[PDB]
Amino acid sequence: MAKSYPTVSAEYQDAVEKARRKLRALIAEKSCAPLMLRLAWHSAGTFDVSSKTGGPFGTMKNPAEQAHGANAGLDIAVRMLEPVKEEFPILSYADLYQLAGVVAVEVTGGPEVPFHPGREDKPQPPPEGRLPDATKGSDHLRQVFGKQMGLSDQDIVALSGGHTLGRAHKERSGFEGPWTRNPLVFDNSYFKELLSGDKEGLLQLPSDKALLSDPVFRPLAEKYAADEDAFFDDYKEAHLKLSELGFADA
Ligand code: HEM
Ligand SMILES: O=C1O[C@H]([C@@H](O)CO)C(O)=C1O
Ligand code: NA
Repeated sequence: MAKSYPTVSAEYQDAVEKARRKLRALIAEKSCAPLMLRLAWHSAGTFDVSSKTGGPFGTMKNPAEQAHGANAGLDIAVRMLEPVKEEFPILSYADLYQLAGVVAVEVTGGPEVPFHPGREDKPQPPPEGRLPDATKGSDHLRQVFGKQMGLSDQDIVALSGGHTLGRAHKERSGFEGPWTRNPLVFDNSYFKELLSGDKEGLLQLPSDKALLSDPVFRPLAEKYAADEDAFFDDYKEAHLKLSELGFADA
């Protein structure tokens, strides 16, 4: 669980701060914060703690990973971000993509996810099929987030709140529509729509519904719906862990 973060060079650090700034401008301009978060999440979410494979190590650069069914459309984000790597080539893709996720959350008014640089680009994309299945239930969530990634139940519910940004695209996952009425605003609305039941014009996956059906997940969703501050804190925490799965372990 413990971390021993590398001190990157002053050149590297400067590249990071300059990247963050370009990312803010880009993401706000193009209104692509949700897709950037999905990029960061899918880059990180392949981690498997038993084998020490996968995780946020730049492999989404490889068109092979971009070809996984779970990752349909991330090739747009990868292309979108390439001019940032071109201006700051010292940065690793792994850092670049995780930073873009952190910036995505910030630009939409979300909490400040700390960021520690130094991730190295690994050569080997992990095996496809580790990211969650939207049709499966609470026990699948714990398989992917817990047994694989190594995150907690609280993490599962908080991270699901990321669907407060963006929407499904038929051509990408086969689902359609947003979870909230403000897909460019990072807030706790996702839990409130969930707890409100299905309604016209808003998407809920079965993976979302599994939060209202489990004794641990449901109180957490209730708590996040009532108290955006506690949602922000727990999301900040989980997103930080997610972004550093397998990285700089002590
Ligand atoms: C149970 C876990 C999850 C499932 C089953 C799931 C599934 C999906 C699916 C099917 C889409 C549709 C993509 C499309 O068609 O455009 C989507 C989009 C998205 N996912 Fe999730 N996801 C999960 C967890 C997460 C997490 C942990 C995050 C970030 C913290 C996240 C952030 C997003 C975002 C921001 C989008 C919107 C992308 C856009 O608007 O272009 N998801 N997700
Ligand atoms: O989040 C997203 O941003 C882009 C587009 O909407 C704006 O560039 C993409 O297609 C989304 O899913
Ligand atoms: Na929202």
